[PDB]
Amino acid sequence: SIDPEKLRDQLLDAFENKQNELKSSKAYYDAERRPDAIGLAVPLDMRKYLAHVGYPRTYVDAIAERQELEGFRIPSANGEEPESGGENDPASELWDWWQANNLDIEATLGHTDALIYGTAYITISMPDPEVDFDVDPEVPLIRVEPPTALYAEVDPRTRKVLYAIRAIYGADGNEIVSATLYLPDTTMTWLRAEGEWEAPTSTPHGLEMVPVIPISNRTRLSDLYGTSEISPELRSVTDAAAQILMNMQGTANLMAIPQRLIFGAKPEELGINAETGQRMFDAYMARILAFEGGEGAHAEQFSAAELRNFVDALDALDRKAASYSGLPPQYLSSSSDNPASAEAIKAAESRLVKKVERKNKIFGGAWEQAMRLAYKMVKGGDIPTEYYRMETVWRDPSTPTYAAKADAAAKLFANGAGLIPRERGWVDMGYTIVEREQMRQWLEQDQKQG
Amino acid sequence: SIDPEKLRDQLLDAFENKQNELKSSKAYYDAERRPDAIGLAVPLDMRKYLAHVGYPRTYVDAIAERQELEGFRIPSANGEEPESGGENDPASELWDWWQANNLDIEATLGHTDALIYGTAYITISMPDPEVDFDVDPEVPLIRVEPPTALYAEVDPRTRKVLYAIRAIYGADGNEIVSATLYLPDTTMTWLRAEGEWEAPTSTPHGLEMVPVIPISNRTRLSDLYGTSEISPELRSVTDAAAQILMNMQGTANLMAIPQRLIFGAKPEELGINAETGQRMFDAYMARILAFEGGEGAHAEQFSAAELRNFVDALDALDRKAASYSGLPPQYLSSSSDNPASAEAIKAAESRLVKKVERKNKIFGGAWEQAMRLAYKMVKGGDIPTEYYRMETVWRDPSTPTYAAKADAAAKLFANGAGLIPRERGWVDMGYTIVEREQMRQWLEQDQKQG
Repeated sequence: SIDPEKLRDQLLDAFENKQNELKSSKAYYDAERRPDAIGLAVPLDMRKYLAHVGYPRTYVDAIAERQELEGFRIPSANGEEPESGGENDPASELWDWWQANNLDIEATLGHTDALIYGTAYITISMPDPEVDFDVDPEVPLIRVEPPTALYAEVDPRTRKVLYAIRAIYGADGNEIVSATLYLPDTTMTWLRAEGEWEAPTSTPHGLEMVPVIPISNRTRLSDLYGTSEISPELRSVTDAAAQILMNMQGTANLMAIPQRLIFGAKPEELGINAETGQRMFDAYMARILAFEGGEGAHAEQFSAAELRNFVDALDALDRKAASYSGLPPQYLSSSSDNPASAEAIKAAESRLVKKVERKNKIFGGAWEQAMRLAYKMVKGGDIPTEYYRMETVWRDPSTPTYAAKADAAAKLFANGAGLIPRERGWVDMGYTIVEREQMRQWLEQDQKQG
Repeated sequence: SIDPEKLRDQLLDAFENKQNELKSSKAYYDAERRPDAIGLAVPLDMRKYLAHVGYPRTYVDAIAERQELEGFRIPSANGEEPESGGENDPASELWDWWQANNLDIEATLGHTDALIYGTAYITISMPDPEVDFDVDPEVPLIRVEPPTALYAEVDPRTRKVLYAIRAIYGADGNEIVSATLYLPDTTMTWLRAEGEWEAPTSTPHGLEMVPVIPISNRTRLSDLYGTSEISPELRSVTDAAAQILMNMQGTANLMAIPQRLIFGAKPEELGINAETGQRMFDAYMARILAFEGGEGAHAEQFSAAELRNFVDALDALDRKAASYSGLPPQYLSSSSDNPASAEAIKAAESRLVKKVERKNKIFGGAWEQAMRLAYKMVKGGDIPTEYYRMETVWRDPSTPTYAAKADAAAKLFANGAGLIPRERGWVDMGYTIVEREQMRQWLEQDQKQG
């Protein structure tokens, strides 16, 4: 119905309006100047010496470091045969496209934008040799694109995308040097700045749906568009701690030392120079100053401020930042304690592990959906019914304690007489789908040795 | 389209514009003087005694020295799919070029500058023996160059380099000795023979793409181009700690001792030499001074400054430097504990280890491109479709704890009756791609000898 020329112009307006929200979350992950971070006690000329607090970056890194996809799996046809070669396992096609795109860089990279901004988009397409030279022509060209360069409109009635715009600025400026529109029928692209456009380079595609899938950091039902992981709790302790670091630093300049005073001595009796208000005197160690009586003069001093009075509040905000984030206490350094044993580690990181397992559960939904669109685009025919029941398989988020699992798996398997089959011991040791498959071949070769 | 003789001068202007930014990040790693590091309480003449803080250098080195590439892995042709054929293969040719170029030396330098500045560049060509180089003429000349010497302009639409300029300076006089331009179908080079350029020498190439690959430190997708590893968190803590060290040192020179005063005594009564304002007295141990003074005459003193008032702020900033960097608390000397089990090491290193594993895939994604362009440079034909699916294999960045792995891999293998094939036990023990092949030969000799 609506003209693509008019859809482009309204979607670029909506995309530009979103950039007023995203600049807020960016300014916590990159420590840009926040008015609320400036410590109030330091005088106006010293306020150029900003302090910065790394809690938001530390929290988003400590999630995104743990997330890694290790395969897909799909229910087999009747007869239950789990894998095959020559005539391939259908899940190994999806992993071939994952490797051929380098999504093992781009997805784990784009998951940080999904945590920072609350959303990021997966774009599905076929390659064409007019644009690029270093992709396999048989493989669907899948990319991840951030909300600072793509926008999509979602129908709250049915949760699908209606249409989306991908809009890219040039030369570190604000010239919108290209824009692309996605529709259920088609996509169009323009190749110069706004008010100066080329003709729309355009193509059809075979889907009933827009080839843009949102990865979204949704935490509940409601929450339809996803929400930033850097929560108001973690923002408010980051801003609070930055003020304490500025006031402590300001105190270390003006006031972490006594101020010495003399009362009753006349400036001309001390020999103060009239033009400058100063008297120089030699100040090597053990000199004794001797003064005239000054009509009952005496010396006294203002106290130093004790900097511990700020540090014993900084250690309280390092208990809050740990408590809100659920990181291990040694990540914030909230105390001088470290896990002594494998069970002490699994205890200490239990919050961060269950946080990451829930992020793997949520972001896995976007990746299986993007793989269904990629199959439906490449293979052209309607989707085989088992692809509606596929699973993403992810690495165990916990720290890789090897020896504690090695003696456990050896006790369970007991040289083949034990409780579990061989390949169960391999997945309990945490070997990936591609490593387990490779070990079936080395094991078959070892069964020929003597 | 554009004249190369004019394109050179446009890119040399853009390169010297970039050099104005890079020196900001360099000043923190080289520990050069910064205005923000100068502690404000120190008197103007005494401010020459700069204190330099090593957190940025400690962080960037602790990341860069944990990385090491150990081979390239390419998926083998279907139906017989080993790690190697006992013969020349895709993994071995790319590793032979890696060794023949000494990239196992020079990539560790390139990864340091890629962390300091946020980028470096990998360049590819065939060697020209007319230059009298000491290199094997059969291998491609693959070599890395820093952003202080090579600059490349990049396409926002598909992220490829359009063109790049390399410029070489003779001395701190900032005169260019040579410039080199890389274009999609040729290189070109000029020498500044006497104040001005000689006529250029071109060299064409068979690639559709510029033979310069940016190895860049992209932490997030909304970084369209790579950013410095020395984050604003670490800059602001490095400068904060330098001000405390300056003020503490000036306090030790001026106030770590009390200042001694006498009031109500005439200078001429004490016998001050009026020409110099001073009086020597014998200051040997236990002698008692006696004064006539009775005009309310008394001794008194200003206190010392407590130097620990600053040290109590130094260790607070060291806990922030540890918290923002994610190094083991040992590296900032900040813990009272020190880990003493192989499990407690895996606990304390965990946030450094998974930060290095994040860099390994981000930099690995650039090294595979340099190897695909090098293959197309040497073999001339378009690349075999398996090379789009290659993986860089990196040595594990954790502290190695050999005995705790030998106790585990031996129990899993159980003299061949156990859970895993022999070569998996070698991969888990951490023997590299090259060491595993050498062991297959020793194992055959041991098996033949009996």
